[PDB]
Amino acid sequence: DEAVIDIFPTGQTMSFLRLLHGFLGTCRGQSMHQVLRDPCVLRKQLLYGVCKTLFDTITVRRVAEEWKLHAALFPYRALDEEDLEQYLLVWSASLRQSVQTGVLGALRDILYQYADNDDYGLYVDWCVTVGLVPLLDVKTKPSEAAERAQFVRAAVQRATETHPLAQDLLQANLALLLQVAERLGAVRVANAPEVRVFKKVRSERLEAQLRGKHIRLYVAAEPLAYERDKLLFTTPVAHLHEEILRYDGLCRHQKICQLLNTFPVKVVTDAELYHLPVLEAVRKARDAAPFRPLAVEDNRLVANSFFSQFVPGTESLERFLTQLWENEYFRTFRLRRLVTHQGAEEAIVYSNYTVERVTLPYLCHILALGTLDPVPEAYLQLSFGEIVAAAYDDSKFCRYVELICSREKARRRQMSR
Amino acid sequence: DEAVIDIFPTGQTMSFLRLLHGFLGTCRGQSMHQVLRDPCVLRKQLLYGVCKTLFDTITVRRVAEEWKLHAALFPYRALDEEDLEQYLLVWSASLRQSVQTGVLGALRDILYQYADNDDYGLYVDWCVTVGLVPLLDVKTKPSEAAERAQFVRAAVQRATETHPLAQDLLQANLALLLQVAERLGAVRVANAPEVRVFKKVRSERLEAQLRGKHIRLYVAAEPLAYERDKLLFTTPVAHLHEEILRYDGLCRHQKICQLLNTFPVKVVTDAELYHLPVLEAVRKARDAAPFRPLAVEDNRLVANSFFSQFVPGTESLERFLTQLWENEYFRTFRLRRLVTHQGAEEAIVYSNYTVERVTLPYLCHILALGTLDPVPEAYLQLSFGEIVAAAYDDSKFCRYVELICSREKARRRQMSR
Amino acid sequence: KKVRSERLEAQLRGKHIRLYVAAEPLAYERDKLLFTTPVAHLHEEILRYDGLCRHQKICQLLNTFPVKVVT
Repeated sequence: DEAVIDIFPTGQTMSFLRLLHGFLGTCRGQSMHQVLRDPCVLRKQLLYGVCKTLFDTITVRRVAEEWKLHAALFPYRALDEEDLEQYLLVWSASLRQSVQTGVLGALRDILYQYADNDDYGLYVDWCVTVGLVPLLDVKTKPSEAAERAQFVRAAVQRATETHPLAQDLLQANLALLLQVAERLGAVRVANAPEVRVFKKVRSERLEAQLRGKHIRLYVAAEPLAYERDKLLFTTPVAHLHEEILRYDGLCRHQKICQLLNTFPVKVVTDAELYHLPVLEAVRKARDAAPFRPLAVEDNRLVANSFFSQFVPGTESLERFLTQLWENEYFRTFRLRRLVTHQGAEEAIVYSNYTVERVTLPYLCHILALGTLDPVPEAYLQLSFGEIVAAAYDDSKFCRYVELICSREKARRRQMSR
Repeated sequence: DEAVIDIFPTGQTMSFLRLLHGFLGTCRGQSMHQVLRDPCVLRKQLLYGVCKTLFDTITVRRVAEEWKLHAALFPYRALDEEDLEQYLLVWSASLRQSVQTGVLGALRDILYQYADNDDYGLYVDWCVTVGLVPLLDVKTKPSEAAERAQFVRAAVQRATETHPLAQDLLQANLALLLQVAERLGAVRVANAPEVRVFKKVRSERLEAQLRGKHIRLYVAAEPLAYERDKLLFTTPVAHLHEEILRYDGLCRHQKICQLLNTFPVKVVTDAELYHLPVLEAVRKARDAAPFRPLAVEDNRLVANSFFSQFVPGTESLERFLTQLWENEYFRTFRLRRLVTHQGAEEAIVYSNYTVERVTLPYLCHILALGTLDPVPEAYLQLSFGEIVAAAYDDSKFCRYVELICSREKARRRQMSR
Repeated sequence: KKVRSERLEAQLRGKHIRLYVAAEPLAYERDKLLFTTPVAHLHEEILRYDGLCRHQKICQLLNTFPVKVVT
């Protein structure tokens, strides 16, 4: 038996998941936590990384090789003035859109079948309120690897039917595809009851265990510890814990005092109410909250009374706490507010510092990070499908279609002149 | 036994890390401390330093040497009008992009594997609240140096695969890479309980010891000391300690006076409420906060009463303290406020004076400072990957690509004319 | 939610059926488990608003008469 200071199952910390999901208190600033826990930015950045590693491979050779088949496939190019200048652009658009829908359908299938893990939507909570995440590594029989390796072939058959030329990149990088698929379904966020995490005091090598079994864990922001043996956190949400405690105390206090003096006079010594007419309501309300006096006996020392009627003003410190929440979440991750002219809070989105602080640590512990790349920020706002049309636009893929365009127009301009 | 005046484990200073992380005091100002303890600016500045030291080395010779391989690799350049003017730019962009992704992936791997130390966050706390930092120098066996020297090769193999020419810079500067990697994991921020720092009175050579063992420490702003044996600090946070302590006293005072006059009348002589309807709630409210009189016996001297109902106005001095926090942190570190037109507090970021005050002292005591260079302020806002593209754009790397493309176009313009 | 094997299921009238999950809620020593859905973030506030609505109605319906006397 060893003495070890614990962090998880106490009121200060188990209350954190209650408040951050608003079990006991909330305000107008809680929605920015909701826009922080978007699970779709995970699949967006993930597909951006895998397609950036996909498209950049065979840009230099395969375009001139697959020019040959579509040369005979489109019988054209009689005159150099009007046919050549217009045919190359629509052929280039055709090839890029066909490989685009191919990779889009294959990636949408292999995501939507087994990337609905919704674990990031707890991972950002553990990153934001304790500065570390408990997480389990579920292991299975290697027959499930054969299940996924079978499934990816019928997945890429939808791209095979769409495009013959798109399948050549996928048959090259199927190892990377099955790698990110297996590492995708390998690790969870450990939402299981009676978990316990702690800090070992004699060697500062704090560890996570689940149900008596020691597990792996990640640390992003370790909290500071001193002679106060309950240690203090550097995490963002603990910077505003006591303020929402004050707001919740004021909320309950306001409620319990406004339900205290409902009756009009004091001396000392169910939507049914709307439906029925007022002549039964005056009978039922007068009998409903009964008049009750209040008295304690005291002989030859009589009462001298005073009286107070007030409710606490919730709106002032409500606005104060919402402004504090908004300022806090804006400073700790630099959330942008793109609006129109004279527009107020149209849309709030992840920005450049934000994805580096939260998303790339997720892919760091996922250990798929060795190939991928963080997404541009306006690229994050764009569609699930339109994103790849800009992703290879960033790549040298259509930039080499520019080079084969210049080569074909030069080879035919010398043919004319 | 010697008498030595201590600074660390007293109420004025143990209170400091509690108030700065908001265990007691809080307002809209604490978020600017959160934007000051952002640890990613450390990794951005250090990667900027190592890539600026990287890219300027072999600018003058290797570009003309590696022109030779991509001359035969791209069969082109038949006509001088359209082929030369367009091919050279995309070749230059391809080369800079490929070496960029190579150094980016290698640096991201060697960062994300062992630069999640998050020590900078506490380092800026000790710089801001006591003007000096305690820190330990952990030393291990040299087998860990061999582990890192093994790990960097498999790290730069990811750059070796994508680009052959990028490995030649890394094999030249691998000593610098292992140096900054070893000095990266060399020192910590001393987050261990029961440490003690003090000032020796007879010899003014103030020192830090950890658990009976004397250690090294850094001093940035030593506090002034006089015949008052408790000494006064010149640090920024002690300039406004008493005001947030006043705010905390007023907050607790407001809470305790608001929770005192809850009952409507006075004489002299947990969401349980919301769910349940009002008719049992009015039963539970009167029994919940019971009426209590107050009485002291006094014969032939009777009571003559008075009454006060007031709450303290928290919002006025709250706004005062937030403006205090805002202009205080603005003047001590010249933080910029870039916004849009009619824009209020979009983003706050380090400027040129701020990094010189807080970051380069960190790299000074790191002792990797002899080869690096501070980052421009607008460069700090940019992406984790986009930063290197402007980093060698500042360098003469692509500036010599301008010289070699002018040389190629001159050598072929003389070939034509 | 089946407690020993975390493989929560849907049954209809004694017959087990299929179901979909999009956002699974977090579960702990509190055997009533807490939800991460958008609407549960604002359950208590609209419940407070309804308590205030009913309370306003019942206090307005209480002091309708212009004069009140005691005895």
